[PDB]
Amino acid sequence: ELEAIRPYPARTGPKGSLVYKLITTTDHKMIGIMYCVACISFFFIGGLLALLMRTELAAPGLQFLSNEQFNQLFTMHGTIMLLFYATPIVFGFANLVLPLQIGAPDVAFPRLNAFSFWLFVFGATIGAAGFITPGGAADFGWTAYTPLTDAIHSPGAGGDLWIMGLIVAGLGTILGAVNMITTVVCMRAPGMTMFRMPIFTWNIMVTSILILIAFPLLTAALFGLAADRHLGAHIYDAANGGVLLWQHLFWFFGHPEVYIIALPFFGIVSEIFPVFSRKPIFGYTTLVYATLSIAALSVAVWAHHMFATGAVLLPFFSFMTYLIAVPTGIKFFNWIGTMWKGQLTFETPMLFSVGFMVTFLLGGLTGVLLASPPLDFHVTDSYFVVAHFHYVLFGTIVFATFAGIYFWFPKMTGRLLDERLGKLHFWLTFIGFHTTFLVQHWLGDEGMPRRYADYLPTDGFQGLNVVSTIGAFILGASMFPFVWNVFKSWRYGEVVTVDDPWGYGNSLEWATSCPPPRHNFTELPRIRSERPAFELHYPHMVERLRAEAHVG
Amino acid sequence: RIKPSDLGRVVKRKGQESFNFGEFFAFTKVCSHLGCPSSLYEQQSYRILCPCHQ
Amino acid sequence: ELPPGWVLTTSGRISGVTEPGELSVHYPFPIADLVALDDALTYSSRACQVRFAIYLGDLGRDTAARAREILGKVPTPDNAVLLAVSPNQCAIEVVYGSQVRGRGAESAAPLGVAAASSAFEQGELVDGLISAIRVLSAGIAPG
Amino acid sequence: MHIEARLFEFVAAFFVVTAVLYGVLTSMFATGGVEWAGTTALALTGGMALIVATFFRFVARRLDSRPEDYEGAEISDGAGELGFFSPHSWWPIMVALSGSVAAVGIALWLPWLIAAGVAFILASAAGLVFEYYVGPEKH
Amino acid sequence: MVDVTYNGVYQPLRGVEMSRAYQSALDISFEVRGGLFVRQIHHWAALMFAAAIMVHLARIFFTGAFRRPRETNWVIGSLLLILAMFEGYFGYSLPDDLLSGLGLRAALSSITLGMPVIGTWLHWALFGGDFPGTILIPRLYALHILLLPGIILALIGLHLALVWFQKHTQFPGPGRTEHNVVGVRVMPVFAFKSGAFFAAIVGVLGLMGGLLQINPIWNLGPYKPSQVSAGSQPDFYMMWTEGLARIWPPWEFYFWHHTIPAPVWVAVIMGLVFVLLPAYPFLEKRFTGDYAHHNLLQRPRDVPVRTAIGAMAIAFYMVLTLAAMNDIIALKFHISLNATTWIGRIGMVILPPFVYFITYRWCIGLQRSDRSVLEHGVETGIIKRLPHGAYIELHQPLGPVDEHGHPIPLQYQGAPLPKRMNKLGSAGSPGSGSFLFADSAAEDAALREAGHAAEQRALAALREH
Amino acid sequence: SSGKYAPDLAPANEQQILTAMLTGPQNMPKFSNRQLSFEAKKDIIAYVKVATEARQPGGYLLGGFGPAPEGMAMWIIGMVAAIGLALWIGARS
Amino acid sequence: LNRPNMVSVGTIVWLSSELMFFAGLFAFYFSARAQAGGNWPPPPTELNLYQAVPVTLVLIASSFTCQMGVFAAERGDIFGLRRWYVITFLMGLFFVLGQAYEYRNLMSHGTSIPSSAYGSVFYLATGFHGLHVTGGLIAFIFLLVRTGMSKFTPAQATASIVVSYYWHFVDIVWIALFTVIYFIR
Amino acid sequence: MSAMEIHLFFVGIPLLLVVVLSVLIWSRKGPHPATYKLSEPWTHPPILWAATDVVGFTVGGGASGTW
Amino acid sequence: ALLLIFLFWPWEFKAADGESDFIYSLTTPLYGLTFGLSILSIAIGAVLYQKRF
Ligand code: HEA
Ligand code: HEA
Ligand code: FES
Repeated sequence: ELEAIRPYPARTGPKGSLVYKLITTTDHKMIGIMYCVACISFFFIGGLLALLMRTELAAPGLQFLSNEQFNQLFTMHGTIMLLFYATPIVFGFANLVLPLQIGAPDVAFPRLNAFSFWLFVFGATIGAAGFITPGGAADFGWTAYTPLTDAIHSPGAGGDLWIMGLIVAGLGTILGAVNMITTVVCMRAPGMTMFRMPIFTWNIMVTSILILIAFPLLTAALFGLAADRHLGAHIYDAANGGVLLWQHLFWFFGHPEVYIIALPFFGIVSEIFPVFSRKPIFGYTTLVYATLSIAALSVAVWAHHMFATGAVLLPFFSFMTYLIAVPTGIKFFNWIGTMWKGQLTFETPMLFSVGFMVTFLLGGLTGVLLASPPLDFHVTDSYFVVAHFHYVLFGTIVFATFAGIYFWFPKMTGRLLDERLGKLHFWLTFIGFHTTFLVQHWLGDEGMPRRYADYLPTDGFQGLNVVSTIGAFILGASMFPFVWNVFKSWRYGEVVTVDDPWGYGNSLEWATSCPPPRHNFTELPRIRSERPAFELHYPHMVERLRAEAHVG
Repeated sequence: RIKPSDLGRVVKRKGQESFNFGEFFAFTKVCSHLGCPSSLYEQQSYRILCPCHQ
Repeated sequence: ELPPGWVLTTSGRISGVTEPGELSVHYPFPIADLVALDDALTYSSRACQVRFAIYLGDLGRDTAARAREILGKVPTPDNAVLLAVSPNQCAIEVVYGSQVRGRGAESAAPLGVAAASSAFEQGELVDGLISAIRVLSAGIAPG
Repeated sequence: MHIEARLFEFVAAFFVVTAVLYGVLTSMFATGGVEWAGTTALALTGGMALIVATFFRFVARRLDSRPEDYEGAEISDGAGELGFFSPHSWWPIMVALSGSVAAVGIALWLPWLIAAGVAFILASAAGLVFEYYVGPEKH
Repeated sequence: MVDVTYNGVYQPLRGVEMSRAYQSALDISFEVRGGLFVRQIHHWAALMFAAAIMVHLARIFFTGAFRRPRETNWVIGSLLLILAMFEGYFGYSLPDDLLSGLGLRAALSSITLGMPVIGTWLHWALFGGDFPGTILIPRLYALHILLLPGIILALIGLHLALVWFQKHTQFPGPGRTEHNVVGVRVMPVFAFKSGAFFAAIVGVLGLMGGLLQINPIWNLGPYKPSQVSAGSQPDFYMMWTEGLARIWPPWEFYFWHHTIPAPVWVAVIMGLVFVLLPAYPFLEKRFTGDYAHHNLLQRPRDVPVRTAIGAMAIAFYMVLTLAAMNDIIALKFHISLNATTWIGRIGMVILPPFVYFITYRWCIGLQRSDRSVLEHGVETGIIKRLPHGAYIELHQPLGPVDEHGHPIPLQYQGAPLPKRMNKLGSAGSPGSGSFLFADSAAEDAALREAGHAAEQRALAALREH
Repeated sequence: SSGKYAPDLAPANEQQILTAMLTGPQNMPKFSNRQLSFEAKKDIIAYVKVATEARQPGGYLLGGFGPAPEGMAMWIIGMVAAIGLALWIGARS
Repeated sequence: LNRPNMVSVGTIVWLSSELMFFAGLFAFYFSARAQAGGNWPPPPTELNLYQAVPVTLVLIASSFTCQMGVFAAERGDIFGLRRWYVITFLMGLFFVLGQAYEYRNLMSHGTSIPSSAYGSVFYLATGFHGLHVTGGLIAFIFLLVRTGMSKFTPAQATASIVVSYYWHFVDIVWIALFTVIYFIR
Repeated sequence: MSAMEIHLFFVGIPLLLVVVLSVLIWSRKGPHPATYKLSEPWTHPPILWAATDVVGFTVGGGASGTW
Repeated sequence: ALLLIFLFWPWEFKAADGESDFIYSLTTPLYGLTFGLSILSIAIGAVLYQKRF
């Protein structure tokens, strides 16, 4: 025995070991890593945008910024957040784990993955390059209503760049979803059945289905808008019904654009619960049924953004939305029943999950409150809905993304992040977020609609904005400890070679070496249930697992 | 011919106080940079542009 | 006997797991210190083109015999210099290889042994090993 | 794969039900009568799911049982040679660069640059297609 | 340069005082059958010449053929480049329109008059007094037709003779060595290919000349000191001088009744650029301490330092050239003129090190990839299930194989190697049909076996010898 | 300089041309009928309409700019076709 | 191995996305059609029925020839495949020249893109169809060039088949659009 | 307002909480074991390290020592 | 074709807006097109003959 091993692995590696490999790549894992890096960078850009926002909004009156710059500013903030961070991070986690989760040696179309990645990067660079224009980028908000987006108003070049960036990003997303669907449907492990795969795969495939259902309509809409702007095609003229038509189509596309960014991270939290709960998933087939029900009905509730227009039939869409509320509650009940009466250990990923369910609970309560038409007749366009979507979107995406990173960092790099810095980061982000985004209900229900550059000293709320600014500034510096921890642990830190650093893992992923070689596999175990690695590592526990599977 | 409205932000270069005449200045044309003639004047910005090298 | 968590696979590879709250090295040394010694080892091995190994176990037997028995575990025993330290019995030894002879090997063992021994009385061992490896690498000439 | 076909046909049925209900409910009790905008989208997404399920059923009805479709199968059953996969390559980044150039051209109205972008797109597509079919140089 | 009246055929230019040379140019453009075609061909050919010489110099610099045996060839090439650039500058100035007049006025007058010591003497000698002279245009015409073309032709003949006597280099290969040359003889191939290439280049010149309008002087006007506009940015092979003039900060020195203007720094920079071009081989040979003969070139990825310096130079030239096109950048793309000027100014300093480091890393990575593909067989892109549960690449060995089936490591000889299976003969040469109808099977089989035998015989003859 | 630019006169119509000169819009020098004769305006608009609406007798036009687009065209068309013909005629080894 | 073909499902979902793109186009067209009463087409417009039907017959004949090429394709014959694909390519080129001539005729008699809403929506609907037909011709050219440069493999047959039913989908959407426009009106 | 007496809150509120959390958390104990002491016996199992840099049993020397 | 177009083409200036010429602008493009196509076809024939015979 007495095997010879290095005291440490290579910190950075040999010189010039990243550039050409990145350029001429075919590996899905590093593509997902690049996705994550680009998402982090765009998150930083938008975050500094928002910090400039909240420091301008406080101290009533125009201190150092003009109105048109402010308008362009929330245009860019909303666009970057909605269509250049979450959508690429979805495909990032896809490329990271989905071929690994299924057990497939490789993706269906390796070329198409790099194609989509580079298309998205180029589209983001083109769209974000509107600040160099002396007239600036587009001035309308991300809603992009009918009459302000024609040639008559906003004739600057920013709108064209915005539209083309959106088009390129949508095409890249379509190609990525097609790749994911093909890889899932065609390739699979030989002993693998569709009724035995982790819930994350079901969520990602229904998400890709919704992608293919939704995105092309945006492409047609933006082609028509560009045709109107450059040729005067009279498509969206006020003399016609284009005012209602464009809104109908745009909302029909964009409401699934936020429903697509919830299911995969629901799957992420669903697969992160059992490893720390030491219990099987709760309501497996029920979870699949609820996911399917959400996916199908997530497309016929688009009109509930039309309450203020008063030209659509209210009760039908109200009833549809109240129906779509139930399956989310079913998912939540499954998650909470999974961890009931268990040996739960408090580490960074499950703490982030706890914050996730807290924030999502509050956001869902606000949303189910929002569904009332007469209530929206007073609370629409106020800060109440602003807090609504901020709560839901941030609480799911940021928290689940950081939890998944904390989870799967050893799988991709073979190193473990420090837990003290993670706990400090989680606490500081949580404190800042519930401190800066709690009071806007009080500011919102009373008169203060969204997207205002100024107000008057006669009205109150001269201190609520101050509290919001304090909390936002606190949240702004909370990201730095995470960056320092990641940068330190990428080269230094604890090195793990034994499989499954978080013991009692599942989802077939913990049966291979922590540094995954090319094609990701050298051996395959038996497939008998949804926890194959767990049975492999503890073969003496099969009889007990099969015996008490229906106690209830 | 400058607008008679402002007539208050001029500088009257140290040795040429009386050279100007009301709404008249009569500047030369050969630019001192390379000698390219400059004929690009904006009335609102009071800026003279040299087309050869901006 | 396949410690809980370690299971033999179909091939010769062994898959092992660990409780999340624990590590997989259990080395009672500072991280930066181990990084520094590894850097010194690598930057000396690349220059000298000779494998160098460090052993910190006990040799409660004939030290020369045990040390020469261990050298077989080197990937290339023919060209390698092994330094072994036994803290319990205070044994410091250095051994040679077949190919690494006449390249300053003889003129390096006494100096490195003296340096390590002199650096071992103040309570530290890692800096002593670093100094010994540096002086022997300087003594060793390519050939 | 039959499970996937069943799911797709269920989605098609749900889309058809939603489309017909919306159409009949918008025919009456509407200020503007037929909406004529969302009805088309619902109808054709239902048609999409219908044709996809039909293609899957046609594939299913003329195919044998694969090991992954048979529970209890062993690993050596799937032993064999899989499809061809492209190793390290760099054409897609050039294709994406050409596409970005074309997008920039169609952004700001410059017909010469859009023509150049179209030509570059054609060249990049040609390079992508022939990357694994050009033989040795004839010399 | 005596003023005359047009009274020709172009109605929008009738009855305007104008120079005689511009009238002659208009006559050539409009009143002679096909004259405009010929002059457009001439201008397009001059641009072709400039681009071709630039590309050839770049390829020579990359291949590293400038070593001890052929240094004088490099010096002659530098002289050729400088003289050709000056001749091209004198080219577009004879039809003294607003564009040419403005360009020559600015460049020549400002640079010559800005000389610190001599200054006015050179300008007065060249122009015969003040800037607008009656002898300037005839002198420029004579210099453009007689002295520079003859000197250029003689020097080109000298360069061709030198490359004829000293045998041409060759890339490393299977049957290539530092004491022999591999190629083809003259009679059956070499001259015929040269003639075909000449015909093809004349064809592309004629086509693109007939399609693209160039220098529409009639749209312009006769040169006068009082007319000026955004018309700037002369021909693109001396555009770097204009960009350097644009981006330079305004530093000036004032001592006793004297003043040195900013453009003197531009003159110093262009003179140093002129000096460095022929002096590079001496610097390299006295820096690296190499005094060995070489008949074999090196592939670009082998030498990182020289490639990095080349990237340095080309990036500097590109950023300087694009800076001078600032106005069109701000026009076509709505960008601030001052912002673009500042971007160019800062980039001239900050961009070079970034691209230098990036290309150094790129060359190192290329060398690493070549070593990796040398170590193992080239990837076939095929995976196997391995019923025990593994996945393998199934490398195709390029030569000797050990007892284990893993090919033994080869050695690098500076020779290119295929990176794709289809590059080597695996499966090709489909049926003998032309486009719709197949041929007899015996004929196709005979053609296939004959081609395989011929290629194998050629490869064996090259490898053995 | 600094943002605003000079628009192309292609979409300009003669009445608006004369009126715009006489009006003095933003960044444009205002012109009085006293300093410029009416015949001068007629000649100016006649020349403007003739110059742009007349077919260029030199083939395809290249934007009316200087030689920078000409050099771009040389680099993108002449170079590409020339190197393609060189590769077709020559061989790689 | 690989009882199904991943190229098949990939092309199926890609055509599904394009079908939703045409769904969006149909949504643009049908909107505001009822907003005009009586003669909702502008009088300065009159569709030529004598020229629209021939191009539809051309396209359906091309689709049938493409199906014949497929039938030649599943068996070991490449030359008949090339002949059928060349016939289909020529037929589609004739079609393309057909709508180009129709385009030239239409604008010459009033209605243009900036003229009327009906003209704009009709032009927008037909332009994407024409562009996709041109893309299909490009795909034909690329595929036929690929056939003659190497050996025959099932991958080539898969590419031919997927291009074939992409063309069939193009034919179906074209006939649907024709029925919408020239018949229902 | 831009007054310093009210900008003090915006400046110092994050720093005080950051300091409190730092002294509460970072001051705790990490899982890294302490440095091995020479007086303490070598309870750790025997360990060896190899450079594994050069890519490609007989004894020709020896040494000894007792500190 | 080049010989014919050189002999019998209207090359005298008549360009204006009163009459639609549409032909005077097509002299130099036609000359260049014919010349380039002729000599390029010659070069293509030469290179093909060399490479196949
Ligand atoms: C990630 C993004 C995200 C998510 C997940 C959601 C989730 C929900 N949203 Fe939100 N929404 C947006 C982003 C999001 N939304 C955006 C960006 C806008 C407008 C953008 C713009 O116009 O500027 C918007 C606008 C918006 C409006 C219209 C506001 C306006 O235009 O005036 C409404 C109201 O109908 C609404 C409702 C809901 C509901 C009911 C949910 C539900 O999914 C959540 C409810 C979940 C719960 C947790 C309930 C679970 C069930 C139970 C626990 C059982 C008990 C429940 C009851 C009491 C019945 N959203
Ligand atoms: C995922 C989506 C997402 C995310 C993560 C965020 C993150 C944040 N948002 Fe944003 N926001 C939206 C989506 C999002 N937002 C949307 C959709 C709207 C409205 C849409 C519309 O109306 O048009 C909106 C609007 C919005 C408004 C109101 C805009 C308006 O009404 O005028 C405000 C301010 O009250 C705000 C604040 C914040 C803050 C403080 C964060 C914080 O969470 C961010 C913390 C991050 C950091 C601050 C990064 C740190 C920055 C630096 C330290 C960079 C420094 C380093 C460099 C120099 C490189 N957001
Ligand atoms: S002469 Fe004025 S900028 Fe050159």
